Amino acid sequence: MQYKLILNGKTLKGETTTEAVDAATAEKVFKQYANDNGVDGEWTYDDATKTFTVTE
Repeated sequence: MQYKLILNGKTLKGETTTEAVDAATAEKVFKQYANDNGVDGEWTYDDATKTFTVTE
């Protein structure tokens, strides 16, 4: 139920950790992380790893 947020890019790197009931809940807030951190990259979603990460 725990998901991790990783931020990469050229000069933009960051790591995050959050806990929720499900990814559906984390997904909405997670997207805010990128938006909150004007991050523009590629997003991936794994059901087995229920983890969200953004790579530019």
